Amino acid sequence: KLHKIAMLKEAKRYAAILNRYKVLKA
Amino acid sequence: GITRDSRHKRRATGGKKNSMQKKKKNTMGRQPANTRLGAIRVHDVRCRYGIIKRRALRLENGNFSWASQSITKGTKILNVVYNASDNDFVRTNTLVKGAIIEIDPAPFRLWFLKFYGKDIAKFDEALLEGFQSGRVLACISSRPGQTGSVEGYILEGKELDFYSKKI
Amino acid sequence: TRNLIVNPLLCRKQVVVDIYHQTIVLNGFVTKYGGGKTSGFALIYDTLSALKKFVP
Amino acid sequence: MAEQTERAYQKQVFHHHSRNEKGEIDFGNVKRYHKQIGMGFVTPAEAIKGTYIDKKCPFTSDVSIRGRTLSGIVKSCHMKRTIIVRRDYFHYVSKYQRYEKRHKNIAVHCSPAFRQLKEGDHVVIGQCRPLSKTVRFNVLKFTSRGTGDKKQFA
Amino acid sequence: ARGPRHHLKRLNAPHHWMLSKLGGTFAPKPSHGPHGMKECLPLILILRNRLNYALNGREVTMIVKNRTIKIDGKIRTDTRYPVGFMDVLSIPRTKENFRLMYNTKRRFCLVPLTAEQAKFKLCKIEKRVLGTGAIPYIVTHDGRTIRYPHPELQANDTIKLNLETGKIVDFVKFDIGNTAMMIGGNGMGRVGVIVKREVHPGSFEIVHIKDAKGNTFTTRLNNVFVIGKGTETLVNLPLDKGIKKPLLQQVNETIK
RNA sequence: AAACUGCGGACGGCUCAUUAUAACAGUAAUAGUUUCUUUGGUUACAAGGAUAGCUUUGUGAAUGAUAAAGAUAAUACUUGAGACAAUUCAUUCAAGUGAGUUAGGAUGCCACGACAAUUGUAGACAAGUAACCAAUGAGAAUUUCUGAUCUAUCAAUCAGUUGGUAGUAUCGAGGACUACCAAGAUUAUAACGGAUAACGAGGAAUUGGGGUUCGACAUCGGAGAGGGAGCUUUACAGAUGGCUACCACUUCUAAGGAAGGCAGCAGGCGCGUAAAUUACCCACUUUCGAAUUGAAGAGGUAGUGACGACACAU
RNA sequence: AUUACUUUGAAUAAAAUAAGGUGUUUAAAGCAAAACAUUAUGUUAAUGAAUAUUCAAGCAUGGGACAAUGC
Repeated sequence: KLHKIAMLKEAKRYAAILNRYKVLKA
Repeated sequence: GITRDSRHKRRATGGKKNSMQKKKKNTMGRQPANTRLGAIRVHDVRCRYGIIKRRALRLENGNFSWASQSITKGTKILNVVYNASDNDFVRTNTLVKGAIIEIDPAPFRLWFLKFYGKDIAKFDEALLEGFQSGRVLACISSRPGQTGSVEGYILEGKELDFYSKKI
Repeated sequence: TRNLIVNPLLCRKQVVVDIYHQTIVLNGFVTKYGGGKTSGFALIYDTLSALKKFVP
Repeated sequence: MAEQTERAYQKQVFHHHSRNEKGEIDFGNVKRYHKQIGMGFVTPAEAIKGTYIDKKCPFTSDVSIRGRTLSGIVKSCHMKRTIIVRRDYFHYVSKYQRYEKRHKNIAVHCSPAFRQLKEGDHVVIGQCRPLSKTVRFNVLKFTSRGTGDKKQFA
Repeated sequence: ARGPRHHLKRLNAPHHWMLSKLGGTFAPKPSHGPHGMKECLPLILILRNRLNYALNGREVTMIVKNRTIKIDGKIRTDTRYPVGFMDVLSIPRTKENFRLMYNTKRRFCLVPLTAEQAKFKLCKIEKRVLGTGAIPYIVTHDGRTIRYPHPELQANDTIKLNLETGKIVDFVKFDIGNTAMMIGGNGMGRVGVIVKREVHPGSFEIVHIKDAKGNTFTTRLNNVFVIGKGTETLVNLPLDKGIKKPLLQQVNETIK
């Protein structure tokens, strides 16, 4: 579990919202 | 053992250098392995800090890259034809960096047939001769005595003329 | 007397005994020269379960 | 053509093919790589226009220029791509409260970008990685000086 | 010297520990971790000397191996754990929280904190690089590696950490109008407002800072640690409030 | 309990023989390398043999000596699903930094390949493990600049020597080594030699100022374990309270053979004008370890002590 | 335009030297103890001397008289 998306989805939670404030860039 | 310290040399003034300590593992060298051409023979060497170096004693195959066509293929090595450092490396077929070697362009020819629909057996003229003669010129770009493999590239226009005239 | 350190981590109270002349441990007692005043340091180990646990 | 005088083929550290007029990589030529070093040093025009090849030149290679920086006068220019720089300084002797003249010789690497560098010129050098047993510096700029009927160029 | 050294002689210990020169022949070498050997205070030093909860190294072990001391939000059982800067120190058995802050006497002093303000921490960014896969991360003076940060988080700034969750709460830009507490040389513990930042192309950046009482001094950019923005601090300064009394006052106030 | 496995004995302790730009001190660089520990992160309802302690039979005068057979475990050794990372090469798009075809992305290829087939019923929580980033790391290692005692009855020294190219080796730069090429490098501002009853520094004695002499020895750095040399294990050793060979010794012996290195703490012989107990304990400081507990001639206490320093009787 | 000179600093291990406080009964010492709060309370989150050095180099800064190389 921990491994199983309990962590891994974070690594897609974390990733995703990053590309948000990388795209403002204004 | 073989040492790489500068305490056994002479100063820039030519004066002899006296001794204060003994040999130490920090400046330790190892016996060179002259990678010849033949059946695959590699050894694992424990270096400092536990890392492992692949000592290739003998090799026959290698991965070579064609810059113009943006491909890399495995190929059997035929002969070593030019070594810019020592001529004795030519006779013994020693595999080192920058050694111009001769390989059979069989996989490259087959790739050309499947991709263009043509056979090679604009490109520089000497490259075609290597294709029809079955021996193309390539330069080794890896360090076989350290990485344990022969990685290289097929010679091309300006590099080919310089190295072909040397032979 | 003198100062108090409340030390629940070691389950202990410690004071500097100032003499103007099992839970108790006394250490480092010396008088002043010429008699009279005597000083020292005391060890309140309260419950008799720390004294054994927290005692060399 | 004139720089290929050795047994091996001389190439730059970073050699890349330029794009042709049609917008694709042209394998028939190689871009002349040239970088700019740091603290207020201009790249000589020879490092841009020139066709020489050197793997220790600070302008056309991956050798960096680190903190230490000195200056001096060229002493000898007999060795290939290397010169000897002499620094004259004063050493203070505390007991006599007087200075004494001293000198030290530094073997530095002179890239072929500086073609007009001769003996007696004033040279600014910078410190790089060890490039030889003794050569641990590199010439960054130079100024010509008076002549002594012996124009010994690099 | 065939390998790493494990002992630390007392005289070679960092000066601001103030270990008595006749107490013993050795000093507690701080185990590697977040903070450097000379920018840290070992946990044994804090308990035995600064707080007197233990009288020797034997009794420091009993306190720490009882699982009773929390560094940051985590609980550490290493007797020689390196506690350096404002990294919080919580003792829940005694219901008290301290913050390891500097002072004008180039010393580590424990600043008391409330429970609500012991749940946060300020970290100074040290570098920001692109990781593998174009994943940016920042490295703080504490030594934490933090995943995808705000793009404005540059090298020399300061960030506020939420200890219980590890998130980023507030960030302060390293500009020329913000408070800073020095951590390096002669300015150790001094607090002022940045007024000038001159750069030399080769060696170092030297920062001119004006003290709250009008005094001015200079330090290297390495020692600068931004505390807050616009003369307003995000943390509670020690008793001296980052003001160095110029000698005569300190001597006279000690006489009184 | 013993034993397999893991960690440690590369720290600490002693000595100053070697050493004349060597080492060391301040300084600066590593965009020319980098472990171990610790810290922050990231990436089948369970398989296979054999081995010790164990039992049995033994040899040798004997060592920390050793032979056979019969079993038996793994976080020891392997295979194996759980689904990337990191290396080399070739081409290419390129932003911080004083400065980088640089961190980074893309294409193709080779090798490598996972997050124990793991552990507490009790003090899900733990705990453990493999790689990769980063810190620890102003650490280690190389390197830059400046700085040493006497001597010219030591004036010329050097041939891997000085540089270049290509390669090799190394963790890595580098004549560190190899092949080819060129003739270079240092010197009256003292090179090359010779001496030292020479480890360097912080410092010590004496001094109105300037200075002179000393520094084996608290602490930092270097080197060594009777003399060289060569290696094993490992993250770190050219380790010597590790091994191999030669030289010089010492001890046991059943005469066949065998180990040992007090410049560790006590102590003994010799030497000299010249220098202390074959004591007790881990309670202080701290180090190591599977860890709150075990060890520590490190460390502490005690004994000898007109080397010296302070107060004080008649 | 550099260098030298000079003024301020930055940065720089302690021990030691100088020097600040402190009745080890004085003193050599130690960096602790208390002065008073008659002291748990509080001075108190108590002292750590600013502890200064420091030469020959290296880095930055204000001045350019006396000097060297300018070109």
